[PDB]
Amino acid sequence: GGLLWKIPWRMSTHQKTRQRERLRNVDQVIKQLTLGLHVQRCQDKGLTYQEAMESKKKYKPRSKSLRLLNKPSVFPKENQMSSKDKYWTFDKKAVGYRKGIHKVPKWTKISIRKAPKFF
Amino acid sequence: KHEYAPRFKIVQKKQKGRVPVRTGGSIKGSTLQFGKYGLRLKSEGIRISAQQLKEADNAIMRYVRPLNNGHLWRRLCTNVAVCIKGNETRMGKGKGGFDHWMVRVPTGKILFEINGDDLHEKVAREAFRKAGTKLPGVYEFVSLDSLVRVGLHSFKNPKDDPVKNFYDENAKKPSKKYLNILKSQEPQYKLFRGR
Amino acid sequence: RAWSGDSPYHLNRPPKNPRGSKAQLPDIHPIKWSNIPGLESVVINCFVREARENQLLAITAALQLQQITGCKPHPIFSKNDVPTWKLRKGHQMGAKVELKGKEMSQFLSTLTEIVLPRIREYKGISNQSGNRFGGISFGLTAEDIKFFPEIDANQDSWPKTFGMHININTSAQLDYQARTLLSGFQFPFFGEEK
Amino acid sequence: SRTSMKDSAGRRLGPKKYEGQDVSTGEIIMRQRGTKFYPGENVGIGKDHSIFALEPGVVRYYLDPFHPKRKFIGVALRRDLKLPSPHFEPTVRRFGRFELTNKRAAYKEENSISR
RNA sequence: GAAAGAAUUAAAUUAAUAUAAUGGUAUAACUGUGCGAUAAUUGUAACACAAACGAGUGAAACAAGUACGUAAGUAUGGCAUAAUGAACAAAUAACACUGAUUGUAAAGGUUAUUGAUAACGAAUAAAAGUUACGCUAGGGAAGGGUAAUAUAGCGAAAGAGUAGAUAUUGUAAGCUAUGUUUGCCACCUUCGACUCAACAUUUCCUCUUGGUUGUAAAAGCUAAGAAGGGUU
RNA sequence: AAUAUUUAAAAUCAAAUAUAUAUAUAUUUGUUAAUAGAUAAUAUACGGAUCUUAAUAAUAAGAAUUAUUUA
RNA sequence: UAGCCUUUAUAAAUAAUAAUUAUUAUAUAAUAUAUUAUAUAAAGAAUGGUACAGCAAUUAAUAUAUAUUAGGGAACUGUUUUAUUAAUAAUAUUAAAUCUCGAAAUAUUUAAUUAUAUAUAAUAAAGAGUCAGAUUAUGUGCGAUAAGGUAAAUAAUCUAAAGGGAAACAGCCCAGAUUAAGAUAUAAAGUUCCUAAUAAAUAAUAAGUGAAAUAAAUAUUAAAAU
RNA sequence: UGCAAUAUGAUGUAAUUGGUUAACAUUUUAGGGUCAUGACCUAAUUAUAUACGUUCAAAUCGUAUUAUUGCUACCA
Ligand SMILES: [Mg+2]
Ligand SMILES: [Mg+2]
Ligand SMILES: [Mg+2]
Ligand SMILES: [Mg+2]
Ligand SMILES: [Mg+2]
Ligand SMILES: [Mg+2]
Ligand SMILES: [Mg+2]
Ligand SMILES: [Mg+2]
Ligand SMILES: [Mg+2]
Ligand SMILES: [Mg+2]
Ligand SMILES: [Mg+2]
Ligand SMILES: [Mg+2]
Ligand SMILES: [Mg+2]
Ligand SMILES: [Mg+2]
Ligand SMILES: [Mg+2]
Ligand SMILES: [Mg+2]
Ligand SMILES: [Mg+2]
Ligand SMILES: [Mg+2]
Ligand SMILES: [Mg+2]
Ligand SMILES: [Mg+2]
Ligand SMILES: [Mg+2]
Ligand SMILES: [Mg+2]
Ligand SMILES: [Mg+2]
Ligand SMILES: [Mg+2]
Ligand SMILES: [Mg+2]
Ligand SMILES: [Mg+2]
Ligand SMILES: [Mg+2]
Ligand SMILES: [Mg+2]
Ligand SMILES: [Mg+2]
Ligand SMILES: [Mg+2]
Ligand SMILES: [Mg+2]
Ligand SMILES: [Mg+2]
Ligand SMILES: [Mg+2]
Repeated sequence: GGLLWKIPWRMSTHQKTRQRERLRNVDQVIKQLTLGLHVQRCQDKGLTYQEAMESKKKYKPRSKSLRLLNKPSVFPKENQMSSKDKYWTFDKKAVGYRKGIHKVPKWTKISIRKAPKFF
Repeated sequence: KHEYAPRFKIVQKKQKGRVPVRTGGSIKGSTLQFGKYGLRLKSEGIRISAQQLKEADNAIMRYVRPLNNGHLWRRLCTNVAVCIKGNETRMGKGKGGFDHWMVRVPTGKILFEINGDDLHEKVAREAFRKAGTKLPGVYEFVSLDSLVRVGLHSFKNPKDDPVKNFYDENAKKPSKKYLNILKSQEPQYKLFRGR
Repeated sequence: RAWSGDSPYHLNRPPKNPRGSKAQLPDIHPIKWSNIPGLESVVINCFVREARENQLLAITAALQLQQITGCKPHPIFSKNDVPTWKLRKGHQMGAKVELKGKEMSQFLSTLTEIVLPRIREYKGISNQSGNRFGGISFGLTAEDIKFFPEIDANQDSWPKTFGMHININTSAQLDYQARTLLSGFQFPFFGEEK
Repeated sequence: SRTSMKDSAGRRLGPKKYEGQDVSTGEIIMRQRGTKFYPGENVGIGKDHSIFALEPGVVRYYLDPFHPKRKFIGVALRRDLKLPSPHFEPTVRRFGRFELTNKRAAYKEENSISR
């Protein structure tokens, strides 16, 4: 390993802030996707946009992907994840069975929220 | 007697493979089942050869033998066969000759177990500590009251694991094949089989 | 033995083998009017080992079974291969006959009346013999077959005689019922039961 | 040293026609070793146990209650038809063959008999 | 209540399958039996799998004839996947297609079959070595990485040490450090002597110190600080 | 206070969220630190400077390290 | 030759790409134990046998004052028993590239619908170049769970890619250069000075540990819970 | 693919214009032999190869069946 890839094993405080922001943005995209479906269904029933937003009942999504993406167990929200899962991923060939999240290729884009329960 | 020398009729040069990382949280082999005290791994999964286990066993027996009704149970078998070529050879020319046996021990598997009518819990702790110095990992001491380890930093008590029957569960959510079998016995299908 | 349901791997698991045996055993019902121990068949097995060289001797077995039993004998051919015994597979060595009904009754009667009460050291049929669920077997030596009426009359035409195996099948559920039954047909027993 | 490099190229087995596909006559809907899938309706089987459609239609994988523990492949004659057809209902047949309206073609066919 | 029949259910593919292994098979593809010896036949073969080409695999359907079955129907070899070889030049027979002025013929053509190129897409019918006396056009089609090995240390202590594992010694196994030996990868195509040496300390001597029932003294063993000077 | 174990959110406890909604069910999150071990050859090598705070006292400094966060 | 690229065109062309509905169940209402509508839950039409999980059959391993057969000495005094050992039976516990009784996500893939039409497929006539690859991440065969090693599989980049960041950097994080300008948002990364930009909250460190390449077994000290 | 020739004891050799299982020879004994050796006498051999027609007549001729060795056609 002569070639030097000086990638540190820990993140700076600023990388952590950006990571938390990126997770929140993804959650907000999911939150907005459901909102549109609820509003569109309500308009189909006859309601208007305003009352749809103020409706007490919120129509939950029926698609498999959106239904699971709204489950905290499957896709936890940033305020729900643990600090370890925010910044550390699971690698089975590393001491501690964990490695820095920034070492995952395209970590900024890819989403890894869930780790095995005991790892 | 053949724990470190399996008696496979046909010898095979097994692949290298990878030490399993029990992501599913299985506790098979991580609970005391024969004796009063035991030893298990704390670090990540590793492979232990026959020589290391033989010599760890000798250390334990050094303390078991001077005892009344002293028994040592070996919970590990060296199933995997590893072949090693000599250092002074070019890469290639196939796989090398058999050298020894190995065993893939995950993070929290129990290796040994001790019992006796007079153990005092101190000689057992000393014996296992010494035996651990001959093995290539980090090990600790377990008793019947110790929690079952399921990860590097996570523990579990098997008693709380739920118990459930699966025959009734299948009837709750039957599969397509099972429904067909049940539907085959119906009179409108059994009486016209033609067999 | 069925698999207790405690894992998701029992749904299609074949059932376990019986406790102490690899084959299922039948039930034993109390004796009533419908089921009373009774005879059903008698089979004569004759395996002339010496036929390995002289096949022509196997024919003499069929004649001997024919003359004595009085029914057509079905021949016995080899099935296994033991070189230590010069045994070759696919050769005729003996004959067997299935006896039922009146003809079996005559055989059993003429066996106890004539052949059995002619052995000098005869004590009876061992109590240890018998399949667990009905069925009793014993054996007649080479010289005992000379006692049959159809060989005693023509000793000239019977230079060579040789033993055989007898198996009495009955409706007895267990052995001890059969032994009591066969005793009624003038059969002695000498050993100690299990 | 002597090394074993002799290994046969894999046979391109597996399903060649998936559920819902529209098939024609003779199309191979599965190439498999043995009979993992038995023939069903409007479908045949060859020497290599290859399953092939006999009539145009829609290929469906189904299980027949008459034959438990046996998967099946067939060809429903229409999209809206569920392949495990009810036992006591008239079989769905396809005439297929057309009428010869042309006068010359009709004349030729009428005057055409087996040897 | 009893006898017989039709049988049903559970288990079974571990036996058996011409032949290796794999998949399948009791509804049997396995076994027994009658007829049979027939489809182990003949001209068109669409369409698919596979696929660079050459090739390879399944096969609906039309037409002629045969075997079995009361009939429905089945049979275009073997339960399936291996059991193979292009052209060229020759050889045999059939077709009636050309017939070099015409008639024949010779010769070619279509159809069916034959022989091995195993370096198995087969360069010829036919071909081994030596060069340090060598030549031309090109490519590299000690440093670096690794540390099995080697050196050294650390943890635990079986055992010696008159007694006591730890004054000294420290089996076999464990965790490491260096890149000083033997290796491995191919990114990168001179051993010794003379002269002058510079640097490191993992210290051979000199300086200070700890331990040494195994420090009585002197000589010694082990260890810590120490690279200023010296080291045929 | 002494002694012997482990350093764990699995179980328990606390808190948050979704449903039936004053409660219950379900999901999610929360369980130690420093030092020694520590190692070679042109030259110290976090890129360098340099970074740990202090009342009397300044218009005014008090991590520029580690962990979880805010604007 | 195929694979990947290019030029010109053809309609009876959307056939391309992407996702949704499909399925099971519960609750409410309408209709004649069933159908329909609405809401909710479930990894949600069809194919599969990897991870995981397990010891079912196969291949292996361990222990029983458990039982039986046989072997052997002693006791009994030749009997049975005992001391036992191998095999089988029973119970309990384990693993495997060529084991999967259970079983994912990804994946293969189907009809209709919707959205991409300044967009895709298919087809016809003509041209190439390439067939020495490299690194990173993941799952493996060989090696020794060594190599900037070797061989393949998936994705990205370099090859052929400017710019920002990692001091310097082909392969890493961003982000793709028509030419200008420079007002505003910014990505990765940063804000004591070198150097464009900062103020805070709660705990720990006293070792300059650390501060953009984490070195292990172990020993000491101290802190929480039982 | 076609053709030709061998193949006597167990030993290695005969020999034949058919009319023979012939001896040397190997082994077992016998005899003279102080004792041997060396002689002489016996006893076993040959499927004088495989199986069949003509021949008083078959190992002496060739076919059917064989075991070995050679020369040819194909040689893409
Ligand atoms: Mg496993
Ligand atoms: Mg294959
Ligand atoms: Mg077959
Ligand atoms: Mg099989
Ligand atoms: Mg294709
Ligand atoms: Mg083709
Ligand atoms: Mg057949
Ligand atoms: Mg040629
Ligand atoms: Mg003509
Ligand atoms: Mg002419
Ligand atoms: Mg001609
Ligand atoms: Mg050549
Ligand atoms: Mg020379
Ligand atoms: Mg080097
Ligand atoms: Mg000692
Ligand atoms: Mg050692
Ligand atoms: Mg020093
Ligand atoms: Mg002194
Ligand atoms: Mg000085
Ligand atoms: Mg919890
Ligand atoms: Mg330095
Ligand atoms: Mg090309
Ligand atoms: Mg479409
Ligand atoms: Mg596999
Ligand atoms: Mg399965
Ligand atoms: Mg290449
Ligand atoms: Mg490489
Ligand atoms: Mg290039
Ligand atoms: Mg660049
Ligand atoms: Mg590109
Ligand atoms: Mg551009
Ligand atoms: Mg520092
Ligand atoms: Mg910097």
